[PDB]
Amino acid sequence: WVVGMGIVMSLIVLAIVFGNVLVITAIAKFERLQTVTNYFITSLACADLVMGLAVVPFGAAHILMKMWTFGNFWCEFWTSIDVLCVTASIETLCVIAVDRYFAITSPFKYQSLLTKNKARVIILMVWIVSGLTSFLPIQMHWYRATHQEAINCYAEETCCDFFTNQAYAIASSIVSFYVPLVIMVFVYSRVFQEAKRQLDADEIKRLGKRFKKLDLDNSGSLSVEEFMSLPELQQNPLVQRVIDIFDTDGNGEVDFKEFIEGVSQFSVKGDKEQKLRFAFRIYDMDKDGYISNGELFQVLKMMVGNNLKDTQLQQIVDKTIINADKDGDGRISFEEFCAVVGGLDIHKKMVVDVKFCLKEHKALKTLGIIMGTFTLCWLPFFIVNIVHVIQDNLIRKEVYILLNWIGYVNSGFNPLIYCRSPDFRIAFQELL
Amino acid sequence: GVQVETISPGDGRTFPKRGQTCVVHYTGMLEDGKKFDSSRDRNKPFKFMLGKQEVIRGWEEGVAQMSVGQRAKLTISPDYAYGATGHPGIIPPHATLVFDVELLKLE
Amino acid sequence: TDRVVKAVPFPPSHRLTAKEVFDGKPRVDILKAHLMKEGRLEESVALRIITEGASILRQEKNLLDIDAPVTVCGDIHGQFFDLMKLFEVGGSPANTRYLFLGDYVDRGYFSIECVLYLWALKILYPKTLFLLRGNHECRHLTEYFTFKQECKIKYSERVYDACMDAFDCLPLAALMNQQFLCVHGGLSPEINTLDDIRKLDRFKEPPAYGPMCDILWSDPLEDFGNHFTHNTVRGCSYFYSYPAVCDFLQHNNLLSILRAHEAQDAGYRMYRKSQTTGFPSLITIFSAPNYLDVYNNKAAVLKYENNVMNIRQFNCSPHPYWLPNFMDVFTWSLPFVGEKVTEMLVNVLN
Ligand SMILES: C=CC[C@@H]1/C=C(\C)C[C@H](C)C[C@H](OC)[C@H]2O[C@@](O)(C(=O)C(=O)N3CCCC[C@H]3C(=O)O[C@H](/C(C)=C/[C@@H]3CC[C@@H](O)[C@H](OC)C3)[C@H](C)[C@@H](O)CC1=O)[C@H](C)C[C@@H]2OC
Ligand SMILES: CC(C)NC[C@H](O)COc1cccc2[nH]c3ccccc3c12
Repeated sequence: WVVGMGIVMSLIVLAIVFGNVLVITAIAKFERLQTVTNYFITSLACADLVMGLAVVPFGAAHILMKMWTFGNFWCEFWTSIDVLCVTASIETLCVIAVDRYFAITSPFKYQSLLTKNKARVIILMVWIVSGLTSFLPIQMHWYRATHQEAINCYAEETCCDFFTNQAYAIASSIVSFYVPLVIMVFVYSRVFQEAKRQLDADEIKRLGKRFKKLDLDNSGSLSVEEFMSLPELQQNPLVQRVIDIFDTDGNGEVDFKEFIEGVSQFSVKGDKEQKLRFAFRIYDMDKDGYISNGELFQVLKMMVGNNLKDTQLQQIVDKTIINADKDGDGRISFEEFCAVVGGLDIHKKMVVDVKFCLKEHKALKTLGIIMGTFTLCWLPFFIVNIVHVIQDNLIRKEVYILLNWIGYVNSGFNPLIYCRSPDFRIAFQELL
Repeated sequence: GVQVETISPGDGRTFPKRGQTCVVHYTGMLEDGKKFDSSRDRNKPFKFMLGKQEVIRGWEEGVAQMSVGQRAKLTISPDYAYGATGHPGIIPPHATLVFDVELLKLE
Repeated sequence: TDRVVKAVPFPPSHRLTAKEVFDGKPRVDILKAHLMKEGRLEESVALRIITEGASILRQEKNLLDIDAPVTVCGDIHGQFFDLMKLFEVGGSPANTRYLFLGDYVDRGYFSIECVLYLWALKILYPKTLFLLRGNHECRHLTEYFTFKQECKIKYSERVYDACMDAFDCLPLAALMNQQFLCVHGGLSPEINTLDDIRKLDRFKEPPAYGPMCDILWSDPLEDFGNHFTHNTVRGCSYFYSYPAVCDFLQHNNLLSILRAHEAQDAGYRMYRKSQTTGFPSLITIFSAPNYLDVYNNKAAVLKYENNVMNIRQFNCSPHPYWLPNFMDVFTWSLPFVGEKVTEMLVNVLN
């Protein structure tokens, strides 16, 4: 009934707004997430929030009231805003796909040539192209039809039924959801056919042989006992901690999916930031991003043993933390750490012979899920629109509207997928 | 290189072993006598075990030449010292070390 | 968590913005109770205190005039808590007057605090306490030793520069009762009479050699019983022998000369008794108990009252802990983090 439909619409729009606000805030000030891909993601998030705020309540009101009495020129504004939101959600995904394609072929070249300036430039360029393609065709009245009903609705201030001209419908479909769709699919297919080859470089095969040799139970996992099976490693003080950085999902053991991803952190191809972040993550005993007094005291107490008095160690730790607090919280962040350390030249001391870098293979799965879900949800609307525009004219006057709401739910889905990433979780927990 | 110049000898019936842990009180210095650290600033002796590489090699190959309860002097060359890089904070690059270690207890 | 062991008091984290430490005459008791807890002061307040001390010390004569009932104390070398115990032992500065002789800065982790407290009490008490220049108030020695790092870690280098420009004006002769002369080091053959130490320019960095470079660096003979013989211990000044001090005391009517270099287990030493009068002619005073935490020396402080010379012994007192060269534990432990992590990973991979 009307109550249920209104409740569904209200819940949908509220969830869209809340999730997108969370996603935007997580990259606003808690800037541990400082990747160009994250700027593209936040562009997409503000785009779909604009889409929500603009069209979703208005479409719900139009459906419920069985009449759209807001106005007549607002009809053109509403349709053009919807078109802009869909087109700017397409081309941003295409840009992300091509970005990730060039960020795998040549990692150093991608990190050197491309910066935030080019990111903002291309984001603005695609937004302007979408804005032109959305505003101009509507305002020149090329959607005019020879149907008498279309003529009547054009000279009427209540209907605001989107009527499409055949040429305009074909042009819009081929320039907004058919060319960029095939381009993004092709480019990401090429990524998965060269990002599944780098894992066959005859080096990761050797590490796989090493992994098989090291494991005892042959269960595919590495536990603390199995790292301590080596007789020449049982006397390392901070051995548990390196396992704890390796152990990402908290399952209790290390598997080959995270073994070789963490070992690649200590590579010559890596930068200063990754090794310095590992040095930082040695101290965090909760991975929450901050070093307290207890954490920085117990980390040093497992190392210095009983060579200093407990009171002396506590006192030097207190003085260090007070000399490190640049804001007054009482804990050290990574920026305060890099103010304290950095210049000691510690990036040159954590060195291993490995020659494989896998620091960009971490975000392909979420981006792939985003692209797949988005295409799957928004394809049926365009295919049924194409079916309708042809002289076939099947009886689908109702589902043609339900697929639009399917597309709206799709546009809302994104923060649900982004919440799966472990690094986004703790940033969300900061606000909670 | 390492040089051991005994000031006060001790009992020669016992010598430290590779698997033994020595507990000593030491007052390090530098080439010009500028004291940099000590084990009497804090009231706690310093313990270390031979074999493993946690102390500089000069200590490892010099304390072995000592005896039990003997206070002596060491002049650790830059070769067996912290090397060209040098420990940040205290020891400058290419710094000859001078030590006044005194063995107290074994294990 | 928040604090693994709660027995150790937390150092206060807020500096004082001249609101409380000044009433202008400053407040001493709160400054003592604030710096005794490893507190801190704002840069402007510290610069103001040091500048006022320098201004009030510049007007002082090279040769001070001090009346009879006095208390004489030796060098300190940065031991703040031992200085507070010394003030407690010798009585309040209100009811007695002091004559500080030796250096105050090098070879200690609480030098800036000691100099701040001494000079604040100098500002409050301008006539009942007299400071004297030592051998460790130069640019060369302090740059060599651990005072520059003290200023850099605790404050800005501007504090260091102001403190040096303030040491530049210290007096160096400090006659007492016109019967005793108190110089930080010892006599020099270049100096003939008291007038020689009444006119020389004391507002400059000491030179390589000269009167002022020899007064603060001289040293009596260390093996008496075996005039200008050179120094092997320091390498910058001379000796003086019993005939030399006897001639100096005969030329200018005096009785004894006091000094504060030789760190001594007993704390005080009376040199060769003057056969003419019966009182010792050279006195050595040290007032820094447990010097360098290894000497285990009981300090000494002298009192002159009712025409009586007496010596009071002085014990130690606990102090907090600091790392050598003021390393923060990140710089302390990071080279032992990288080595161990890389060792474990190279061990696992191969
Ligand atoms: C918090 C954990 C860190 C861990 C801290 C402790 C165990 C507390 C312990 C009292 C150390 C002292 O801390 C007050 C302090 O002792 C010195 O003052 C010192 O007199 C010294 O030279 N000693 C100490 C006595 C043995 C010889 C030598 C040493 O070999 O010391 C070793 C040393 C420096 C190894 C280097 C590391 C750098 C590499 O490049 C080099 O490889 C060639 C090998 C000791 C065993 C390290 O475990 C020191 C640490 O870093 C160093 C001047 C600096 C050192 O603090 C850093
Ligand atoms: C009935 C209207 C208000 N609903 C439009 C849909 O939100 C999505 O429609 C589109 C999105 C993006 C580009 C588009 N080009 C078109 C051409 C004809 C009809 C719809 C679209 C269209």
